[PDB]
Amino acid sequence: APLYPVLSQASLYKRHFFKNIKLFHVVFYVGAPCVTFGTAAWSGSNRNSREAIFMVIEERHGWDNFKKLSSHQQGVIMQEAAQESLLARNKGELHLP
Amino acid sequence: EFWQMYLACWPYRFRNTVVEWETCKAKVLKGSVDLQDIVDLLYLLAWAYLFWILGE
Amino acid sequence: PSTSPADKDVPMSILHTHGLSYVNWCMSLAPGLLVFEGFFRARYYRSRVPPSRTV
Amino acid sequence: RLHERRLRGDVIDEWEELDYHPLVRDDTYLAIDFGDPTFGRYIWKLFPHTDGD
Amino acid sequence: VPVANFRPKKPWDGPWGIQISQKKDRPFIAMWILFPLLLVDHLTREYYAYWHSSKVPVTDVFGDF
Amino acid sequence: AAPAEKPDPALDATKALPKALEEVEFFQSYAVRRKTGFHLFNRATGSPTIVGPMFYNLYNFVRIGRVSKYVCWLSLPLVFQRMWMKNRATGMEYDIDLENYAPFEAKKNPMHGH
Amino acid sequence: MLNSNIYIIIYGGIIMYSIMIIIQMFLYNFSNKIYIEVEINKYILSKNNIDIYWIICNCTIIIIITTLNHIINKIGIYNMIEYNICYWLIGTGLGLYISPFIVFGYKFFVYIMDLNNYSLNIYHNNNKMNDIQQIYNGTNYNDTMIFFIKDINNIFTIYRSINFFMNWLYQMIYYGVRMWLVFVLHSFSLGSFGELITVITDNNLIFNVFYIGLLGLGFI
Amino acid sequence: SPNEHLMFFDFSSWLLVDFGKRWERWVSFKKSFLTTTRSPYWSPQ
Amino acid sequence: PLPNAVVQGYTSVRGPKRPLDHFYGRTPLNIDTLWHWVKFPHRYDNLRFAVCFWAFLVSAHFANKKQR
Amino acid sequence: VYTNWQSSYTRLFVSKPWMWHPLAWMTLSVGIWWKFGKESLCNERSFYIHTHPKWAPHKFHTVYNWSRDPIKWTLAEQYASIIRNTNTDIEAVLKIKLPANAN
Amino acid sequence: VAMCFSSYMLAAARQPNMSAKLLPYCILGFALSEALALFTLLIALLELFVFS
Amino acid sequence: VAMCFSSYMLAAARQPNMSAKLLPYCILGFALSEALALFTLLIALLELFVFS
Amino acid sequence: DMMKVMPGGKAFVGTALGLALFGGWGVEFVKNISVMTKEKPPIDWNNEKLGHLTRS
Amino acid sequence: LIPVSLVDLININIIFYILLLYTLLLFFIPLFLASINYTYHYIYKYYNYNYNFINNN
Ligand SMILES: CCCCCCCCCCCCO[C@@H]1O[C@H](CO)[C@@H](O[C@H]2O[C@H](CO)[C@@H](O)[C@H](O)[C@H]2O)[C@H](O)[C@H]1O
Ligand SMILES: CCCCCCCCCCCCO[C@@H]1O[C@H](CO)[C@@H](O[C@H]2O[C@H](CO)[C@@H](O)[C@H](O)[C@H]2O)[C@H](O)[C@H]1O
Ligand SMILES: COCCOCCOCCOc1ccc(C(C)(C)CC(C)(C)C)cc1
Ligand SMILES: COCCOCCOCCOc1ccc(C(C)(C)CC(C)(C)C)cc1
Ligand SMILES: COCCOCCOCCOc1ccc(C(C)(C)CC(C)(C)C)cc1
Repeated sequence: APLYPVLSQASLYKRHFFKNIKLFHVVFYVGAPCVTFGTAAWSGSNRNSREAIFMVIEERHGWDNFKKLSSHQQGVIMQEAAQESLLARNKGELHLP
Repeated sequence: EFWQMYLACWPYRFRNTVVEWETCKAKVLKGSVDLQDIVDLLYLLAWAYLFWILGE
Repeated sequence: PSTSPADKDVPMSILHTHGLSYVNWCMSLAPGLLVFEGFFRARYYRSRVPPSRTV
Repeated sequence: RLHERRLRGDVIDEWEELDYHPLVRDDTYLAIDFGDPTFGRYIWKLFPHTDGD
Repeated sequence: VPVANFRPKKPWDGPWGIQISQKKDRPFIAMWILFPLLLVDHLTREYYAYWHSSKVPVTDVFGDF
Repeated sequence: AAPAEKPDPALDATKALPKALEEVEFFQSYAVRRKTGFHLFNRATGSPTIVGPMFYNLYNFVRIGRVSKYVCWLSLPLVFQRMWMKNRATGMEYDIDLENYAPFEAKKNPMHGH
Repeated sequence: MLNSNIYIIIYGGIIMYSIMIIIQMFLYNFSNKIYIEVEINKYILSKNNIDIYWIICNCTIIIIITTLNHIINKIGIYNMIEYNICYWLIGTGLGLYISPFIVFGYKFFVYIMDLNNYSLNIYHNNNKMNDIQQIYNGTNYNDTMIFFIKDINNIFTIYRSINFFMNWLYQMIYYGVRMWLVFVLHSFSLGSFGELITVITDNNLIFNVFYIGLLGLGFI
Repeated sequence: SPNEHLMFFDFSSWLLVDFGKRWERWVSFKKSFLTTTRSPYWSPQ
Repeated sequence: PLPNAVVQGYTSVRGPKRPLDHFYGRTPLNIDTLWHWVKFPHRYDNLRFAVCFWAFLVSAHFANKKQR
Repeated sequence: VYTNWQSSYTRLFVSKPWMWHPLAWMTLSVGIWWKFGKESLCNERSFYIHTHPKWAPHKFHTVYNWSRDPIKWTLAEQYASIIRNTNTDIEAVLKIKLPANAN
Repeated sequence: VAMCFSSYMLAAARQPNMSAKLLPYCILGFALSEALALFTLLIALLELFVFS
Repeated sequence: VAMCFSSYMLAAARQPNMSAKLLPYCILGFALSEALALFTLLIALLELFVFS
Repeated sequence: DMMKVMPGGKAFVGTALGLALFGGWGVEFVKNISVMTKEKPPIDWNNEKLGHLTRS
Repeated sequence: LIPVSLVDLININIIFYILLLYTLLLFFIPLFLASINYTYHYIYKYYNYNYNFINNN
């Protein structure tokens, strides 16, 4: 005659899935997508290339004219700016200050 | 060996396109759609969105 | 007051990414995760031996 | 009475199982309230035959 | 006659052990909801300033402006 | 003042290095490989390389992984993207007027500040 | 308007990045507890051991967690947080600095306020004139016409009381700055070497190959 | 870039707070609380 | 480098660890036991081929019409 | 059996100095910011130092764009909103002639 | 820096059993001796990438 | 750099059986001593090919 | 001086009293040691003319 | 370099980081204390009072 709110076997079976995690089971399984689509590899490259691209654009052509042009010519000019930044002809081809 | 099997598998695929389509229609109307079916349909929609971008 | 300018809204595409070098990818420590996930999984699931019969 | 359920194959929670040991449950809860999870020299003093074991 | 040093439970005896387990495993449950939310918060994010930006996102906390 | 404490064996250090060698031996045990399908390019002298014979261990652990072996490779196309874009940029033709007016990260540009 | 004094606060990604640091503490479950127990029982014996022990455990495990997220979970703040001086001075050093003052603050405060009544410490103080000098004159030393200069005396005696609590602050600051410099300079140097090597290989595409190996170099 | 890895550009916005207005509203709230409670001068409040 | 207490995980006494529950009569449910319920997609692969073709084609049609 | 662990966070906090440590940490950090970083960095009179290349290198991911001046135009928009909410006259300030503390 | 590890080597060659108790003092001897080199390296890097 | 290999030499010359357990320390010390020279080299190469 | 060494927090009381009374002037003195040798301008003494205004 | 900056010494963003971290730590302390030791089980099992009786004869 248990006087407490007995918890079902299936409820325990489900809670065991949540509390039987290990440290590596969190670290690696969540770090692989994070490291791949994070500030190191993909998102970082994207979001830090954008800064140089739009700096070059606003210096050479202008942001208003760039917005007025078409998406295709916009992407072309962005690609040229990306090439100029990746090249870094003024830094001796080195991404350092 | 793969080339021969790749060719020979084309009739199976073209035959089972309609079969899989009919079962998917039956599963949606009947509502008898399960987790594995949902996962396969999500994979399908991901690939379809990719090829939509590619077609654009 | 609160604002949401259009300057932050810019075009995005993976084609415009400069990318990474081989050295930067090696320094990204993804290959270490690649190895050590399997290492720690193996250690954990190999510490617990089951019963057996010696033949 | 608790071990009967374990023999049927039912999984018992650690704290549900501790509730069926009420006198140890109380002292264990007070050790948690104090916040000292260390142990062993208390055993080696109350039972000196265990010292070094 | 009953056995000594025994009594019925009272409100100040605190929750049961199963209830303490249900309290413990709530962070472990919210983990599954928050780590994907962390990854989505990082992936669906946009920078706030650029070389061309004439404005910067402002957030009036108390509506004083 | 004069407590006369006996030596405690738990404070000694006679298990850390043995345990580390046990972990390393468990690591190297997964480097055991069969003779069939074995090939390793030696150096020009004929002596083995360093990194060469310790790739099978790493990839045998990659075999045992579950998610990283299907995710961590998606950052590798980005390397070839850079390899291609760099070569495009090494010889890109540009306007002289725009290069003289807006050089990228050049020094002594008053529009930047210095 | 005149009364409006406006202040700008720079706010970024804090909430979701700080939640997972505490949520990971259930997974780590204080693995450093045994080491810190050993060290605390080596260095001190009192009833208030558990307090300082728990404090150090929290600080150290937070350091470890942040370091591992800085090595593995590379997003946003987790990369900068170990390369930043504010974290190394206030998020690790300040807690360890104030921990003994929070555990044994009563005794240290009483000690300091007794050292403001500066006096010479005698071992086996069976002297009577020492007591009369300490009560009547306040100190063993000659306090004649120091009230003439009391204004400086107060603060100087205060420093004289905390001089033996000041090297702790100095060592904390020194080792925090050391860790910051170590992380920053080693990361910068390694990245610089990487960039120079990539420049050499991009200018010589016969070498722009995975020359050590895809996993070998990364694992090393 | 290495400095790009030693950089934190994960900001979201700028929270602007008129501390003068906030101090004024704090004082007004204190006055309103003391008037509603009708508290005397000798109160700890 | 580190003491034996830190290596073995205890200063004086090794504490007993409660073993893992098994739930007799059913499969284990862990983060690593999920392929038992969710295999790789295998049911709608041919439909995937067909739908990818149709998606590409319809997208190309509407894109060309928009551009023209 | 009664426990502050499950029935009173206040008495739990009071009975454990190692719970007071984070609160004192928070208070000290906020006091440090209030004393040093508030007026020197966050105030509008002291916010332009974030454009400095020596004391705030690449706070905007680049060198600061002075031709654009986002700080200037943001704050000008905010002051304009303040002026419109208060219905203050712009040109009333120009009619003032302050005296000098002669002698 | 290398003096420390040379000392640890020869000390363990005199007594292998003590190699575990001296190894803390070996690591302790490295990071400190290495630190000053880093501080010497700081100024030269503080000298260029901030000053014009 | 050579002080580490010299130390390993004399250590094995006093105890050959311990040669296997000290070789990891030997490689570790060579790299650390070599790294400081390598760090010093970065300034010299950074001083020329970028600065005008 | 003889109340400082008394028990009952009288050391803290004496030290804090010495601070509140004389140590503030001592802090000001220490700040002014590197001010005495420095060139300072003449004091712009207030003309005590600005501020008067009839009541209404 | 970027981290060599007086702005990054009293960074309010990191101060908010620390604030949120230790508020959550304070909230979750009573769950960190919920680990069980088996010392009172031992004391119950092994504590045996003297059960012999007195017999003058
Ligand atoms: C026993 C060895 C003795 C020799 C010691 C050699 C010094 C080793 C220093 C190790 C510490 C360096 O710290 C490490 O720096 C690298 C390089 O930026 C960072 O790496 C990060 O920045 C680089 C720089 O481009 C990116 O390419 C990369 O994708 C990213 O992960 C790591 O995230 C950080 O963990
Ligand atoms: C080597 C040069 C000198 C530096 C020496 C110090 C290096 C320290 C860094 C390595 C730290 C490894 O930290 C390691 O953490 C794990 C947790 O996973 C601890 O693990 C410990 O606790 C767990 C549970 O909490 C027990 O089950 C286990 O039996 C026990 O080993 C290890 O005892 C500790 O050694
Ligand atoms: C030289 O070592 C390099 C490997 O370092 C990898 C860093 O990994 C981060 C933490 O990884 C883990 C994960 C789990 C664990 C265990 C399994 C021991 C956790 C435990 C104690 C909870 C069982 C240990 C380390
Ligand atoms: C958590 O820390 C443990 C990590 O330990 C990693 C040690 O790394 C070295 C392993 O790499 C090797 C080296 C050599 C070898 C084998 C090549 C021993 C030599 C052999 C197989 C020819 C005898 C295998 C793997
Ligand atoms: C890729 O995977 C993402 C989603 O994963 C879902 C995994 O779901 C498996 C759920 O496990 C079960 C299975 C059966 C059951 C029941 C209650 C139906 C079993 C029963 C009736 C035998 C008690 C409960 C949980």
